[PDB]
Amino acid sequence: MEMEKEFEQIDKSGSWAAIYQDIRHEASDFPSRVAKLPKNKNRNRYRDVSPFDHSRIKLHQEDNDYINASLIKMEEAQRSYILTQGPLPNTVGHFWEMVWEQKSRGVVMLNRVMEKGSLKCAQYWPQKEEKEMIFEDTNLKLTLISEDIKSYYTVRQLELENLTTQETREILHFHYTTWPDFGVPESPASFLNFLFKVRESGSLSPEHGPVVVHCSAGIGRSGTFCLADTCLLLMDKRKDPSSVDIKKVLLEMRKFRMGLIQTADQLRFSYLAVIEGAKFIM
Ligand SMILES: c1cnc(Oc2ccc(-c3cc[nH]n3)cc2)nc1
Repeated sequence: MEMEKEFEQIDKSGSWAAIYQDIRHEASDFPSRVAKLPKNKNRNRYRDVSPFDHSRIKLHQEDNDYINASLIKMEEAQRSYILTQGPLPNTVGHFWEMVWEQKSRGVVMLNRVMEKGSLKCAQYWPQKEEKEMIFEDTNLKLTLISEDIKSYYTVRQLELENLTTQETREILHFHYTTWPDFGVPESPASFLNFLFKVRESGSLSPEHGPVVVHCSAGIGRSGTFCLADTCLLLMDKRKDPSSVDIKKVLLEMRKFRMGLIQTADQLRFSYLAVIEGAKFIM
């Protein structure tokens, strides 16, 4: 079926939970043996969110190459993404090592450091220009260059220096700061505006490594971001845009990382965002 009228049909019939459970039943199951090794327990935020072995990002290190991160490669759309968990106190150095090694330009953050009165990820970037951060385990330095605070999000320019080689690179940090503590946003308009800002920066483009996108677990809000981006790109590429099937795209993405889209409300919100974004395109 088309998207906008499939949508009304699920609203009127109140069957979003049944649609979402079908997805969960059909989703791929692949091994995640490296994630579950005992030496990697303190590298995982949640015991039930792990990268598949076949798509995990490897750190370029001979001691321990593990990080909870997955490469989502979308072949028809010609977009790739790295989805990862919010860094832990003992993995902040690994996080920036990955950014360096994978040649990423942009980092997309979809959570606040504290939500619901608990810590959802580490404070892994500097807050003041004059107070830079040094990660000694991976030999990197990170400096805040500038910061632009808007009503729904904040953009930061960062400098990442590899202290072994004295090379430097400019990283863009795109921080969506207004996703509610419970549920999903009432309108997709600010989330779509945010996506377009990321696009406009070049951070999604083939001349760079894959964007790094995270929330707390790196599957819910993160899955919403890449699912919408990919669907909109396909609607621009194809002769028949009504042939884009959001459930089929989601299942393709779940071949690369488990659990993408965590609730039926996130599924419905993803539909809404794609429907509204297609118009604005023309
Ligand atoms: C340079 C300096 N310090 C570090 O390590 C840590 C950084 C932040 C936290 C933290 C505290 C509450 N939320 N996040 C923990 C450890 N890494 C590089």
